[PDB]
Amino acid sequence: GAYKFVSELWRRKQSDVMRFVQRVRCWEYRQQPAIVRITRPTRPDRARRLGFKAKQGYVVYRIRVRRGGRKRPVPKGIVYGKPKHQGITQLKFQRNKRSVAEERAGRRLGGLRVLNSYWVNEDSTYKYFEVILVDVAHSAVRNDPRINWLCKPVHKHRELRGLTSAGKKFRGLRGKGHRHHKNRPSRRATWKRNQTVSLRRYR
Amino acid sequence: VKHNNVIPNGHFKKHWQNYVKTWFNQPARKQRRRIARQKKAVKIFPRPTSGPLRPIVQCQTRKYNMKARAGRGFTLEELKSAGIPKKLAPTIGISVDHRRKNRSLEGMQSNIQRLKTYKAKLVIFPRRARKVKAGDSTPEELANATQVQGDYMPIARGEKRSVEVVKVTEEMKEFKAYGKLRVERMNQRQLGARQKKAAEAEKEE
Amino acid sequence: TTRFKKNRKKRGHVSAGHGRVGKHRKHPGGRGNAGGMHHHRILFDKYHPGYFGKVGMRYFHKLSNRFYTPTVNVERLWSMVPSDKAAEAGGDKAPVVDVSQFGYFKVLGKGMLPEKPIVVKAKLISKIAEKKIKAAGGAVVLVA
Amino acid sequence: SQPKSGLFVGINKGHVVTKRELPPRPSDRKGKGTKRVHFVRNLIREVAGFAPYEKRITELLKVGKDKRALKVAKRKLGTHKRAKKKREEMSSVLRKMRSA
Amino acid sequence: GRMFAPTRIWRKWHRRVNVRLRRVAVASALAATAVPAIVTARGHRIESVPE
RNA sequence: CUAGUAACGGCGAGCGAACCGGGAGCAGCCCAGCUUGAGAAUCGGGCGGCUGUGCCGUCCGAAUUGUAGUCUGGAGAGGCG
RNA sequence: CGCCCCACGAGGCGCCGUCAACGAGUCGGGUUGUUUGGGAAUGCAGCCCAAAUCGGGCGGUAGACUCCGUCCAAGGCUAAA
RNA sequence: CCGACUUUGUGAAAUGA
Ligand SMILES: [Mg+2]
Ligand SMILES: [Mg+2]
Ligand SMILES: [Mg+2]
Ligand SMILES: [Mg+2]
Ligand SMILES: [Mg+2]
Ligand SMILES: [Mg+2]
Ligand SMILES: [Mg+2]
Ligand SMILES: [Mg+2]
Ligand SMILES: [Mg+2]
Ligand SMILES: [Mg+2]
Ligand SMILES: [Mg+2]
Ligand SMILES: [Mg+2]
Ligand SMILES: [Mg+2]
Ligand SMILES: [Mg+2]
Ligand SMILES: [Mg+2]
Ligand SMILES: [Mg+2]
Repeated sequence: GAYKFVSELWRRKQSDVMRFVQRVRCWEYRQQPAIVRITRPTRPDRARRLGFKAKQGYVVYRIRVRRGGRKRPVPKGIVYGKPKHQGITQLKFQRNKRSVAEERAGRRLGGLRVLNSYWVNEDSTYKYFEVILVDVAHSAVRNDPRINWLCKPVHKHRELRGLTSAGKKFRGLRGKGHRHHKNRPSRRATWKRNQTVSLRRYR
Repeated sequence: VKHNNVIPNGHFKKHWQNYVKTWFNQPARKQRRRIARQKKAVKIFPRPTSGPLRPIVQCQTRKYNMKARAGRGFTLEELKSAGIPKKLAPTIGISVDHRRKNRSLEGMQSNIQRLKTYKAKLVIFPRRARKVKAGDSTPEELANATQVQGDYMPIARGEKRSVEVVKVTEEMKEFKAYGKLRVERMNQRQLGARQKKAAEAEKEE
Repeated sequence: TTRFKKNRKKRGHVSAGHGRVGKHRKHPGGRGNAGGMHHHRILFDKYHPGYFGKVGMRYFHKLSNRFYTPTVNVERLWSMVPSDKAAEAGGDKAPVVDVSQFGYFKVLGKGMLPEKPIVVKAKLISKIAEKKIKAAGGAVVLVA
Repeated sequence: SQPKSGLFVGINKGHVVTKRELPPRPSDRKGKGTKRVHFVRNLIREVAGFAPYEKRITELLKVGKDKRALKVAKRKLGTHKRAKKKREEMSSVLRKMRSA
Repeated sequence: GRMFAPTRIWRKWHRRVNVRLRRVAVASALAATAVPAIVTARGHRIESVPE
């Protein structure tokens, strides 16, 4: 039982052991390309719990993403409108950077399907997410009873559409009661359902 | 606006004509659902068409607490005390609901009574032809089973209106029920101050 | 029914019934309740006194179930008693009625009662209702 | 607990129905600390060390200023409920270090 | 161009009548047939019908 | 249906859901973890054979930074019947 | 309708009391923008703060305490309507 | 333009506690 030991070791993220081993990795990462194939998870126990396996076809990609919000890309900062949509620089994006990393890897890696992603490193400029992807064509993945669900055609570009673990968080689906009822089935499906003027036959 | 009228409140400022929902497919909905039910019945011949069994439960919510209705499944405690295993109740057409809680013997015994009646009037075909194992039923019993239709156990929604006639005792007449009703409203209002005054007796006294 | 619509009778009269001098333009008074405090003021303060302003304290997440108390006056109770169990009675024996079996919670007290004793059994009652029932000789049982 | 009063208003109001005592369920022990996980967390506590706010709380307790220790623990952790119990755990870790 | 106020599918194609008023109407439809004079006045050829 | 209601709003114009209840349909599941260590029991690819959506024999390889197996909180692991 | 007969392995049921592990820059907090009916802040997002295991989230007014009811997140799949 | 937090580590003295 090593994964529990390494789990608390990675829980104590302000201890000096993680401060060291994590700053040196931050340098190494900052010196490599944005999207890079890594042959082993750096956080094997985090990957286990999110469905990584030491089995062929599960690949791990380190995607570097930048930090900070979204500044409105207009011709100078000149927004034609009323004073209430006339701001530029304090707006925040509506997808977490974890999902942005998954959806960068989704565009780079055409043939493979994103499964999950987990935080590994960060600094003032960047965050680093290690994204578990699956090759849906190799026989070792086609013959696993537990992960066929990803080879059915309704699962193309999950991350491009909001269906992974990080996707649901920004979709508002971590939550069940009120406080989260408008986000099921989706906020736009709720909006349509609530706007339909139902005119019955014998109204 | 103009002459005395109720103040207008039409919610017709968005693009509502893009979302008008007209119901002209309503009869076809009915016919489609009917065909769906008919073919489900044909596939599940000779299981009852009502599907699996359900519990008598009370509704929530003061408005409806006094009205019984159908539930989602018998709790593990009923399924255990009826001799009907957890894993096997959905197999023999009894729902199971792991989430409910039983707080009253009355509810628990009522749902046991439904389980016992169902197990009395349930017939189960053998998994194979000649091999009749435990829980099955006799060939001559099986030969007369049909597809029971509709609600083969109706749940009476509320207790029947009986208005009987009894003595008017003087120990009944003397009871001041309005004063009673006001006194415990006092008890509820004062429960704060009374327990404060009490607790300070321990603190100081 | 188009054949009854009075516009069909205004065919041939140039103005279609909205005047020559002052015409029928689009919205000469604003869209809807506009000008409540400005020019429709006379209207809103003559025919709708009390429209403008805040009164009373907010109640977050009101559930209408918690405010639910269907009432019955005393005058209605004997209708609840079928004739044959009205006859199965004497001077001293009275029918026992549980109103909750009828869907009422409170038993208010408007109206007459006969001399006949009646034993109502309710979840709430008022002053006057019990006074009328006792004065009729019947009694009260509180339940829930 | 004991049944309702049976009268529609008042302290413990409602309808009398005979109450039943619910046998324990899993997730009634949810989070009951266990021998091995206490082992695991102990060991990595010692191997990793203390965070800087944890060390500052140790210092405020080894001086004895428990109000300030709570105050900084709150400003870090976020809520009174967690701040008080992080202070409680650092008092534990400091008594168990002065014990020898 | 268009037509003025183009017709829309959400006109009131179906109308409702009280169920008891349908029952009243069908009873008074029956009650009128039992009359040879109104069956005739409605246009049917009834001159050899026995009763 | 709740409900143009609670709410929200230069509390102005306006905006506006939810629990309860009635119906339609109803179905639950599987992983990571402590748990083969007398023994990787797992998977893939090449080649060959057949009964060909696969199965078998052999070689190479992946995998001990853990594949498979038990377990998923309603439990469960054990011992007993 | 016929030939093949299902076990010492798994499950169920009952007894036990000893175990009984449950997902981390994740929740939570501050602040900022947007969003909402969500109002001392409904969601979401950035930044900074940054966890717990007699423990965590809720009970629609911010707060401390006592009790109560409730559920167990941060991994995944799932027809019908 | 400016301050604070952040990437941001290592150790030395002088004044303040
Ligand atoms: Mg614009
Ligand atoms: Mg428009
Ligand atoms: Mg004229
Ligand atoms: Mg003319
Ligand atoms: Mg006119
Ligand atoms: Mg004109
Ligand atoms: Mg003139
Ligand atoms: Mg005019
Ligand atoms: Mg003029
Ligand atoms: Mg003016
Ligand atoms: Mg045309
Ligand atoms: Mg209404
Ligand atoms: Mg937006
Ligand atoms: Mg907000
Ligand atoms: Mg804000
Ligand atoms: Mg899904």
